[PDB]
Amino acid sequence: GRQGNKFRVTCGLNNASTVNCADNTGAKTLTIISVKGFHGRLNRLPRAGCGDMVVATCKKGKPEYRKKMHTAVIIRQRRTWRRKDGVTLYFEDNAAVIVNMKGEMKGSAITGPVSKESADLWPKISSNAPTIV
Amino acid sequence: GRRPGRCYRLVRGHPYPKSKYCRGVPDPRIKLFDIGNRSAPCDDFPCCVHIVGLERENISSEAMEAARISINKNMLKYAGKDGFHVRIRIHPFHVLRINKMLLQTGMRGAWGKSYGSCARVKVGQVLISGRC
Amino acid sequence: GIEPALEAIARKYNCDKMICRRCYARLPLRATTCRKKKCGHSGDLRPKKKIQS
Amino acid sequence: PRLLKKTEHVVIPEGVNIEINRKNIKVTGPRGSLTREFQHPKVDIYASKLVVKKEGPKENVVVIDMWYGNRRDSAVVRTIASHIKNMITGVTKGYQYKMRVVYAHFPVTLVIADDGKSIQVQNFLGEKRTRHIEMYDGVVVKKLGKDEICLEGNDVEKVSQSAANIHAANLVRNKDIRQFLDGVYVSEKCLIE
RNA sequence: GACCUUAAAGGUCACCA
RNA sequence: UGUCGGCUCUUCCUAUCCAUUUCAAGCAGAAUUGAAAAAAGGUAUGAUUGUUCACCAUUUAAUAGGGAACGUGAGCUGGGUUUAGACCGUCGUGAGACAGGUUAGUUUUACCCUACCGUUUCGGUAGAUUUUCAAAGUAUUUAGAUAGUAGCACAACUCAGUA
RNA sequence: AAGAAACAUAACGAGUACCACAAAAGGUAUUCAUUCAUAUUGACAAUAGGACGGUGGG
Repeated sequence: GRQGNKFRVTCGLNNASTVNCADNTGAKTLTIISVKGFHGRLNRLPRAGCGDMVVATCKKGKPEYRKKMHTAVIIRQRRTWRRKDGVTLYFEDNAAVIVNMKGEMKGSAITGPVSKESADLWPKISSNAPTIV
Repeated sequence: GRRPGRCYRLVRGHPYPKSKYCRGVPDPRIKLFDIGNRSAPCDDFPCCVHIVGLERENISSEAMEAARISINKNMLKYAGKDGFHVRIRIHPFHVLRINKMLLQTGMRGAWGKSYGSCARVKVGQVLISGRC
Repeated sequence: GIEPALEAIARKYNCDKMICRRCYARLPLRATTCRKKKCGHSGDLRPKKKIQS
Repeated sequence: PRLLKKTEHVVIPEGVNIEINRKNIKVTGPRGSLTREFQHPKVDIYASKLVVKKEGPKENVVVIDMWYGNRRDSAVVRTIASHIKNMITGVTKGYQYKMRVVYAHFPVTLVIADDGKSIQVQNFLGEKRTRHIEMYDGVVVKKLGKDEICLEGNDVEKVSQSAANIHAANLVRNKDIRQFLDGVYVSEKCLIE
């Protein structure tokens, strides 16, 4: 469901990295299991940056979301990444929103800023984002 | 579970028929040796062809049975039932032996058990003959 | 939308050939031997299967 | 078995002049010239006058002769004779190969250069890539009617290969060739005159 | 598999590496 | 002749999993299936187990199978196995036994030759004599028998909701 | 060590026994031989024509 390409965004989120859920779906935190499109290497852990659709499990939330495997998109990250126009930028916390394969967000609202890279990749996230940074 | 045909191809050892000294022999596969019109008078069929073995080797009872069925199906289709008479001229009078090993087993202290039957043929010996 | 006249020249170039059962290679209509060397110049060939509907 | 003498001959018509220099035949006719080299180390090519008809008169012929030689070698005598016969035919009544374009849905537009030494096949099965297909020297393409072309020339090997190059450049790939009957096919091969 | 016993069935052994 | 596995690293085989080129189908398209050329390049992350093996959850174009003293301990580790302590079960009158289970148990030496990787010192190639030439020494600019070899893969737009 | 004749050789095919390997099977590949038929006053290959009537039974 993603539209277009994404430039180089350094991936600061690993396997077993706990992020927050900015949705209103009753899931609090997710831990990344593996990253869609990740090209494997020996002893390398899967890596995710902004706008990267990951496969994550919810270890904290309401019972219909806990102890299950969902699909999310990283909207912000604490790792410092550089834009193509010489802008160096980083957020306050790692957050994600639950989307399906077709790319529509399960929730209805997003809390906090949403990075441009994830907003342009997924048109559904940008519509429900408060601000795009 | 049957051993490869190359294990018991060469003619080795004295003939070892089934008798009061050799017990527990499985029944040979082939039972019918004359097929076709076995009662046809000597003048109906003037022709004669042979299968002549050019090797000194063991021929298992299974190979003779497979050949007997192969000729039977082909000849019934072609010449009909009452137009041919094929007689197999090798019998499985020789009994092969197998030393099955189960490492908790004896290494070499054992003499083989009965395994099957085969016909020790030689060079220039007619195997199967038929008249039509 | 292809006239039958053009069908004949197209099918002959594409369909009316024999196939070696061992080479797998394309052979002419009247051939009697697998032309390619890898298949051992085999002698059993089958016509290319005609399309049907 | 080995043949003591295998021979063949080609009848030279009037408007044809042939000169030979060490298995190198040059044939000149009303339509031009044609030079070919036959580098077989066991054939003797020489022009003579021979009576080839049952009751006919003498006529100028080219005799291709190979003496004692096995059946693998002996096959080349008629091969060379056919080549020389084709060369004579080309310079008198040149060859032409009428190819036709076959399409199901996507029309194919042929763009031929002004002089005729190149073609251009466009929109073959909707493909954006445009095929060029260069032509051999002495072969000229032209458009006869609709979806039909013809290659003119004096050497059959040049005309035939150029025609096959056009067809070989428009092959359907990864699709059922029994259903997607597309491309340019040689309808027939004939002489101009 | 080996030994024993019953009218196929059991019972003991199957170890050092 | 240090006896399992794992970790690290290199190379080799093709009976090829992917990528490249082709042929066949009971190949309409898509997805597939059988086969040929081809071994230059790739072939992953984790839960349980000392495990090889296996079974699950993912991801990927693919997550192929194997050799090299069952590659590799003066390369590591010591989880297992395999001394000496101890416990249980069965067997034995007893000392004791157990391809029955559990727990604790010292991992030595390269400074030698070669190999490999880098790094110095000394030696040096035979047939030209147009003094506008020939040769030796020092120095620079070049030269290139041979040896190695490097780029791969994927995704998005358009083609096109077209064939 | 020179000459002679052949079946090989368009392939890492062949090349000093023991000895350091290869099988069944397949080939309108090639050489020789045997058996049968047509071989001419006209076979096979090829070009040209006929290929039929009741009979919707050469």
